[PDB]
Amino acid sequence: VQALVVDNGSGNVKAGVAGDDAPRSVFPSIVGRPKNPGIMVGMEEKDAFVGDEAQTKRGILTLKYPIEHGIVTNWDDMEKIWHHTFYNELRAAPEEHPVLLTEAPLNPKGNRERMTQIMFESFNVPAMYVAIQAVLSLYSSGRTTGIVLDSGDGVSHTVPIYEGYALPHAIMRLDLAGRDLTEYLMKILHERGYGFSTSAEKEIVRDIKEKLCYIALNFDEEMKTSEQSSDIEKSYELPDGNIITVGNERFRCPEALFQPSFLGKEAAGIHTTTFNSIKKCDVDIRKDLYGNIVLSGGTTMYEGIGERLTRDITTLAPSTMKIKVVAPPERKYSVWIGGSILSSLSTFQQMWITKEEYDESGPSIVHRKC
Amino acid sequence: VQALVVDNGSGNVKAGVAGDDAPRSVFPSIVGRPKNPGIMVGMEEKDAFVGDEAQTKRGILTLKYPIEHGIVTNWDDMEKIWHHTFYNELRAAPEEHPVLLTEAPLNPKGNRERMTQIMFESFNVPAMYVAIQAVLSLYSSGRTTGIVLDSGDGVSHTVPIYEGYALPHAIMRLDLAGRDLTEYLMKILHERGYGFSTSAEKEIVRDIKEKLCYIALNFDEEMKTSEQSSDIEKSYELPDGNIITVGNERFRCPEALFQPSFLGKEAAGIHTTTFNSIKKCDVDIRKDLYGNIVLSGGTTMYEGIGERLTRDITTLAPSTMKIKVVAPPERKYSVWIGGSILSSLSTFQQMWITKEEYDESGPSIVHRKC
Amino acid sequence: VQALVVDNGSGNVKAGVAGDDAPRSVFPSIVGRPKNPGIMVGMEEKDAFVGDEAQTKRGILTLKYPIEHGIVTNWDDMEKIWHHTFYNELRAAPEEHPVLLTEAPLNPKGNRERMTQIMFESFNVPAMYVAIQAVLSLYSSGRTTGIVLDSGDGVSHTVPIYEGYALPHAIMRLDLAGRDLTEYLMKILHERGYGFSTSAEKEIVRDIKEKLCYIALNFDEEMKTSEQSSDIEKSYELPDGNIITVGNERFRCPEALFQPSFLGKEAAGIHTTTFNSIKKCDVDIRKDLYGNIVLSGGTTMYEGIGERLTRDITTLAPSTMKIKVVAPPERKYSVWIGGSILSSLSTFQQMWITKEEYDESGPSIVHRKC
Amino acid sequence: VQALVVDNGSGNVKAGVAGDDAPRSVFPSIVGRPKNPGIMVGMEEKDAFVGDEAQTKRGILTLKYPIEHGIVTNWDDMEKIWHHTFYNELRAAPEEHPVLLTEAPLNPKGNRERMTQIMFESFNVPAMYVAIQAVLSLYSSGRTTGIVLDSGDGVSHTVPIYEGYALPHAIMRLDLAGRDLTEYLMKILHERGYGFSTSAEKEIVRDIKEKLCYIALNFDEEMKTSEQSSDIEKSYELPDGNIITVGNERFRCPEALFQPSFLGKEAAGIHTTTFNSIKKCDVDIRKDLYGNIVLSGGTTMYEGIGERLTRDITTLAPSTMKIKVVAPPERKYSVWIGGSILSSLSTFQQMWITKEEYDESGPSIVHRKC
Amino acid sequence: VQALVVDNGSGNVKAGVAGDDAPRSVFPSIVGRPKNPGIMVGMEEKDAFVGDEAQTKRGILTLKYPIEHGIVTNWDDMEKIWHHTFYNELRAAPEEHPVLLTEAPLNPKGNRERMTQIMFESFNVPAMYVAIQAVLSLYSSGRTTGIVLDSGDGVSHTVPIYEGYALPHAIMRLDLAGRDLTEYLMKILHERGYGFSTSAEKEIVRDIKEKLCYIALNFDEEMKTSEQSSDIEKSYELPDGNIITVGNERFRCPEALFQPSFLGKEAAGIHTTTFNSIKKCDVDIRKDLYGNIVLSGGTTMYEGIGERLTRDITTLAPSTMKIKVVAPPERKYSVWIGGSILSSLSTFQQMWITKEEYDESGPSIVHRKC
Ligand SMILES: C/C1=C\[C@H](C)C[C@H](C)OC(=O)C[C@H](c2ccc(O)cc2)NC(=O)[C@@H](Cc2c(Br)[nH]c3ccccc23)N(C)C(=O)[C@H](C)NC(=O)[C@@H](C)C1
Ligand SMILES: Nc1ncnc2c1ncn2[C@@H]1O[C@H](COP(=O)(O)OP(=O)(O)O)[C@@H](O)[C@H]1O
Ligand SMILES: Nc1ncnc2c1ncn2[C@@H]1O[C@H](COP(=O)(O)OP(=O)(O)O)[C@@H](O)[C@H]1O
Ligand SMILES: Nc1ncnc2c1ncn2[C@@H]1O[C@H](COP(=O)(O)OP(=O)(O)O)[C@@H](O)[C@H]1O
Ligand SMILES: Nc1ncnc2c1ncn2[C@@H]1O[C@H](COP(=O)(O)OP(=O)(O)O)[C@@H](O)[C@H]1O
Ligand SMILES: Nc1ncnc2c1ncn2[C@@H]1O[C@H](COP(=O)(O)OP(=O)(O)O)[C@@H](O)[C@H]1O
Ligand SMILES: [Mg+2]
Ligand SMILES: [Mg+2]
Ligand SMILES: [Mg+2]
Ligand SMILES: [Mg+2]
Ligand SMILES: [Mg+2]
Repeated sequence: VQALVVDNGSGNVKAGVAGDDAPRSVFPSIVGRPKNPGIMVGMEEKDAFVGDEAQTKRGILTLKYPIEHGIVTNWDDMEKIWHHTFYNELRAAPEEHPVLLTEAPLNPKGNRERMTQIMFESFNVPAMYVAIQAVLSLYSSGRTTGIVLDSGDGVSHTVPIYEGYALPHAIMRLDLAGRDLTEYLMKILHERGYGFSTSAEKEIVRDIKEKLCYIALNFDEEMKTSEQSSDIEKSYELPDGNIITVGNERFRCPEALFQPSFLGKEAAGIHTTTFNSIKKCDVDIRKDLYGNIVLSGGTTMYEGIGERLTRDITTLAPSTMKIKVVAPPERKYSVWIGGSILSSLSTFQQMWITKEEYDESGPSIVHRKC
Repeated sequence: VQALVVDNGSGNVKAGVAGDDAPRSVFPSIVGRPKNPGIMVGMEEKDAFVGDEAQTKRGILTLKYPIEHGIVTNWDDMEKIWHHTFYNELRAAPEEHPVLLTEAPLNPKGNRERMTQIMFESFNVPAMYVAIQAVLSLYSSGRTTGIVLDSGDGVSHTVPIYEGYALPHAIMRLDLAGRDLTEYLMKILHERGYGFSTSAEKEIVRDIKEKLCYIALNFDEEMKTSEQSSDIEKSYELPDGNIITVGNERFRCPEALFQPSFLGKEAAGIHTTTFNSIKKCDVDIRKDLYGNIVLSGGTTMYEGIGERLTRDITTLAPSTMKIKVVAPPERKYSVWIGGSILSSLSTFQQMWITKEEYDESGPSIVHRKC
Repeated sequence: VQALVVDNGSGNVKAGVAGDDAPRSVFPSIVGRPKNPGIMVGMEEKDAFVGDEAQTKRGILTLKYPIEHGIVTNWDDMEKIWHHTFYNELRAAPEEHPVLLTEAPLNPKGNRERMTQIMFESFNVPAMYVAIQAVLSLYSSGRTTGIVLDSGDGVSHTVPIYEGYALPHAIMRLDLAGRDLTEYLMKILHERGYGFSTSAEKEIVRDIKEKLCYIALNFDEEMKTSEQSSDIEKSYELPDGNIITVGNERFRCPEALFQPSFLGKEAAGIHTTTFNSIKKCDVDIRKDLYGNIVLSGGTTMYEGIGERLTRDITTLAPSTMKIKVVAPPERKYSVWIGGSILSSLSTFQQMWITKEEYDESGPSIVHRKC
Repeated sequence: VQALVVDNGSGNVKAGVAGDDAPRSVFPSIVGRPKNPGIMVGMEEKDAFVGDEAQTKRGILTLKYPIEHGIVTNWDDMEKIWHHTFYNELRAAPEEHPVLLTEAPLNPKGNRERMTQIMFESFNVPAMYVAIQAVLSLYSSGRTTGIVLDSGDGVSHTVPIYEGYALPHAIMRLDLAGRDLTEYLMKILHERGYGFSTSAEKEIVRDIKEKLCYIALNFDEEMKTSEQSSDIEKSYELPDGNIITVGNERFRCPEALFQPSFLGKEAAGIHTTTFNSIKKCDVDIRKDLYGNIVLSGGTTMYEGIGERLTRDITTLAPSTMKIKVVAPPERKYSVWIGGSILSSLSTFQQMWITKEEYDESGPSIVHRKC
Repeated sequence: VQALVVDNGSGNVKAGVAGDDAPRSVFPSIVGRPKNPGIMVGMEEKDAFVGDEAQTKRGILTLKYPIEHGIVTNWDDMEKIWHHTFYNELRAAPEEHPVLLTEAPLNPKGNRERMTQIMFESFNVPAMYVAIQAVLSLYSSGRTTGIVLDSGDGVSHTVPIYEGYALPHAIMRLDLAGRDLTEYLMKILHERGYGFSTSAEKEIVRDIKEKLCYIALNFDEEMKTSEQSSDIEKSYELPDGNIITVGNERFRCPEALFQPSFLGKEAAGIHTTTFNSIKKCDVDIRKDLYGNIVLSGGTTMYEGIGERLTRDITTLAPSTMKIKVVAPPERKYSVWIGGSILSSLSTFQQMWITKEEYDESGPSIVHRKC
């Protein structure tokens, strides 16, 4: 009767037991291995730190994110992360509860198969189910129709849905996300004379990004508006104590989402992946889709994304239709909350993958029940 | 179960058995050889005096320190010194106890290899271990994080550490120490008309240094404040009975630490070796390092070093951070006490270099277990 | 019709007028200030020596490199250096010729802006242009496609190019260079009992590095091959006349390039910055890039770098492709020669920044024409 | 336009007006006071004889050298000596000319301050300047680089210089000089049955020293070579008319310079003060220093010092370097001649201490202009 | 097992066999030759009288002291004296016992060499050794540290020693002694109308000196205190029976020791030879030396020497130190007693010069074993 909800992002792990309004444990997904040798006798090594503990001391550690673009690169690392979750933070047993793992649309079969296989074989779990992040956000928004476009560090989905039915041919993933905007925010931040070559320093960047970055209404405008610089430059204060001052970098760093040309990729921006994901949907549901666009996931937390996205689509799609982007407060957790509502539904209880069914049917069954 | 702790300095040897709060035998490391021929029949020659005995009669002897800048120049002399330690003062056997020898960071391999080799082959010892002085002081300070900057007659280390892990690339040694401040205090003391050309006389100087020397808050200030001389000149009274009076020499002798330009070396002073040793450490631990700086070793006993060092770093490093130099009472022994705490730890017992392991693995193994 | 080519390195300044096959003046970039006071009456002070003159007498001087990691730390010093170039060595006037200054990729805007500003305002120059070092080396190699990875004392670039087009997102700079391998060669050389604390002595080291250092094929092999030491130890003879003998230090000093772990930085080595700089390039040009890798800059002069780099990439990248590192003879000047060929091209004459255009458009225009 | 050069030695005063190739007046610095009462009526008392006059009649007088180890013991005596110089021998006025006084390195401030003070206040002089003897010898040698090691009766300097710059930390003074070799030549001469208890007799000794003393190539050799005595014993003929014969005393008297052990002092000999004064100089200038060693001052006039010093250093310093000791003819005056060349230089005229500047700035200014 | 101790003074010969507390034979060293011809038939001529016998009849004899200032002037005479010792008074054989001869510091080699040579060749002795008088007195005083300043008729030594080690450079001999105070006491005694031109009469003087002479506390005082003469004039009664009365001569005769100016020599007095002999000793032992000064030898027997010497040194040396002159009772024999204690020591037996070693090694060996 208690469903255990773990949504594995890239660069966050949000885990809380079902029925709560906000997740218990929110900690970045990081596996630190101390680079230099330990000296002081009596210290507890704990060879590989994990999660928040390992982001409290980042000066000693070489951090490796195990998830890059929503696809596990290194399993040992992830497995260790989950272990940290269930034991050190959720404080729930593996064998007692069913758990809900979350996954990205169009994600290689390898992640499903090997993900569950690692859940049943190494951990022991009674039942399991892995749902597309996008759709889960839609439960949270509590409405039955709309595009759900989320962007987490790894991946950015656009999954349209019409009145409860999902469109498998419309789904569209772009790879511009939080970690490409940080790994970009360095290439730009060099311009000012600052420079960050190291992992720990990359996370310092990520903080800069979260605090000081906004998205311009019209970028061509603001690039001119910054010639005369008054309140645009905000002073960020490092863990060091040195005082940085970031210029244009504030609004040209997050803009990479709308123009990927900057990052160098040939993909289309967010506005043309939303709009395009619609244009693949039949001409009859476009009304509802244009109406219900729901932002989700962290990367869209930037101040003023709603306005820019709306105006931009409106420019793209015919003027007759009203475009409304619903940007709910506390959307950073939308995927998780959707995990709660979903896992708490009385009819949903039929769909869990069962310890038995896995045992007899092999790990490949995951593909059939998703 | 009794660990024997010998910390070999340059110009002191502090030896006491583990578990004591202060070392049993503290005597300068000196090998006197009487220069003139002995006459009185029945006198006991004991050709080469050692330690305190040889500093009670310094008029007959030509003293030779066997350690110059923490690196053994002449082995026979040192070997003789240790011999004096274990037999005439510690009163412990060599073969009964394990002994802990202490060494300077970035110290030529020769001193490790040949040091142990002389411990196992000529003396017979069951087990042995040689630890960096800096880190040992940090156990004594009982805190797990901070810069430990010591200066003994030979050498001055800055070894930062963060939460039990040591940073091998940060370590920084400067060669300004007690013996360069005495050998300088002569070049200055000549200015007053006094002059000391001889070894014995050099030690007289060292006494002058210990008693009458303080470190100015702001040197440029005091050089002016001494134009009108009231209480600055203190009268020191020699073994001779003649009465010296030392002028500015009091505060411009120990200042050489902060400005090496005076001694002539091109190295940076103490404040820029501390601050620089930090700047090589990652931007994430700087908080803790700036906070926990621990003075250690004799040469920092000068009255008022804390204030000057703090203000000086604070001037160097960004003003936002609080700098606190912990100058514990009885820091002259910090390295030794750290020898006690360390050697008394239950987990440490695994690390000793074993008579066997040396016998089979050759003397080179020292480098692997330090 | 005569273009004046000055490529500002860190620790060298290579200046020669266009059309020559090798640069006229090659002298280290050093600003000496004599530390002690001058005595002999009638001597010509010339307060701050510069370049080769100041490396003929390094015993009196405290040397300060004005360029650290390709980014001017202290302008007065550099300005003085150039002055020394144009007047005392190139023997060309500033106002007569256009000059070509060279710069490092991803280099803070400050160096461009202030560099030209100092060229037009203090010196007077008719026209000016500042090109990325990497690309300039590629003209010299006379081929239109390849990675150009150079390492000068300050910086090491990897700038890929495909058939005349440059990839701005692929560029990758690492900070391991000649001066980190010298400043490291001390930390290691201490191990043998030698030690160099002073600037002048650092340059002595740099000589040791240039003459006696080679790069191992497989390092793990040679670390074993040195247990039995025959021809590995080479005897270097100081300006003093004392005879040093360097051990392993020969091949473990330059290896820091391939493993930065030694220096302590968390960056990837040279092989993974080359290989990684490729992996950011589209899958279609990889053929040409893997084929045409061009070593450049001084730091790669080490005997046997070609073999190690090739085998190492080959291990990294799929075996099907042939990797060929072109290591042209006289690659130390590749950047300069590229300065000659480039500045001598008939179409290039359109791109110079003009005295006028600077006067009206402010110093910021540099960013637009590079 | 005529500079007056007085170099105050211990046991000589060499005074001549600038521009001459050799000094006008050379007379020993001695203040005789007739011990017994005068009888013959009409004799001119002139209570205290001075200089050569007082060494023509030494039987009546008790001689007191006012300079002992280059530091004025008794001022009245010296003041009287100078007076004798300017009036009775130089025949120049005090008030007409600027005068150049000479002083020993590391000499107590008292001698500078009180020396000038006695020059401006009691004598009246327009301008004055006091230069280190060592450096002045170096002008005379006309070369810009080398160790200048002089030994006058009082003091023996080693002052290295590199290409016009002086090294203040290298300077090294030893106290073995002409007067310790005479006061020693008595302790040895007693061995033969001769003995000299009185001042006048001490000067007789000094003559013996000057005429009959040479320095052995290898002392241990000659101590054996004197067992069979042929030409080693030379017969000296006193003012008395009695005929002395001096044995080994010839070469073991001046050897005290190379071994101070004989005199009893703990200082190092001349060879280790030269060689050591080098070893304190940076490793870059050692070439030039080893090359240019310049003997100077009287005490080095001994026949065959060049050979012994050279071979001895060569034994000390690495064999690769050529050691050359330049022992110019007429080196007894080197300090003076250097006084001439220096005082005659057109740029030097700026440095004189001025009657005015002294009047306003107090006598302490001497320390600032030296 | 019986050591024969002969201490040859100038004007005494103190000979007694080892182990006695006071010497057996004490007789003046005099060789009388009767001047006039003998007449009475049957008288025993014994051409040259010696010692006490020759001082019982001094009217017939012309006395010649063979020792003048501790250096044998005439050998035949001395040889005869010893002969008188061993046969007529010690009553010991030459060949049976080893003998200890005593000598003055800084004494011409001639006296050592020829002294032993006369002991082994003419007399036959099994073993021999010749020790410095000063040091021997120090055994007698039974303390291991102090200045030993003795004055016998010939010579006055100051030989400092520190804790068993002797300082060869400190030794200092002055020639003011008993025989210069007698030969002076005549020049003064003439003043009163008495006069002694002849040898025998000189010895009468010496008696006057011994009995009636004291040393003033402050001489300038007493020269005034004698204007009113009460108890100062003491009446001495000659062998003649005539009654002398000596005036000031009492205290101005022995004062010549403290002021040699009177005798005419240029040497310093006793107080400045003690104090100066200290000042040549290192600044570290001065404490002990100032403390332990030991008077010795006859000439210091004068009533009240202790007080004057102490106050006088105290005036010379810094007031902080306590000066104590130990003037042991029966110090006239101190040198001899020291001969007993020394010769009776069990370890001393190794040092004797052996009949053999002399036979093979020639007489020169004496110099090596002293
Ligand atoms: C406390 C001491 C001494 C005294 C009791 C202290 C008092 C205070 O000195 C004086 O006032 C005397 C005078 C002096 C002369 C002039 C003057 O304006 C001030 C002082 N100074 C001298 O004669 C120098 C001579 C000297 C020799 Br050689 N080479 C040297 C090298 C450099 C400097 C000087 C010298 N001098 C006394 C010595 O070195 C002796 C060997 N010093 C000592 O070992 C100890 C006992 C130190
Ligand atoms: N308050 C914020 N403002 C701006 N960006 C943010 C903020 N919080 C997080 N981010 C960005 O979003 C990322 C977190 O996304 P997340 O919700 O974890 O996606 P996922 O759950 O799919 O990993 C962070 O790494 C950061 O780049
Ligand atoms: N009380 C004091 N005041 C000032 N300086 C001191 C004092 N005690 C010792 N020193 C200086 O410190 C030195 C002792 O340093 P030490 O603790 O022995 O270092 P190490 O143990 O590394 O040799 C002495 O030689 C002296 O120069
Ligand atoms: N012959 C050589 N062998 C090995 N290393 C060399 C050699 N010559 C130069 N170097 C290294 O390369 C550096 C010179 O690089 P340089 O070509 O000046 O780069 P930049 O022009 O970017 O400064 C030197 O400082 C030295 O460290
Ligand atoms: N011809 C000579 N041979 C040997 N020694 C000499 C000779 N002439 C002088 N001396 C020694 O050198 C001393 C003179 O040194 P001097 O040049 O006066 O030095 P300073 O000028 O510093 O006093 C003399 O006292 C004597 O001891
Ligand atoms: N009682 C005395 N009072 C004063 N002076 C004395 C006394 N006895 C001896 N002397 C002096 O001391 C001398 C004896 O000295 P002595 O002890 O023989 O010295 P040494 O043994 O070296 O010859 C005598 O010649 C005399 O001048
Ligand atoms: Mg997400
Ligand atoms: Mg220490
Ligand atoms: Mg370059
Ligand atoms: Mg001289
Ligand atoms: Mg005697």
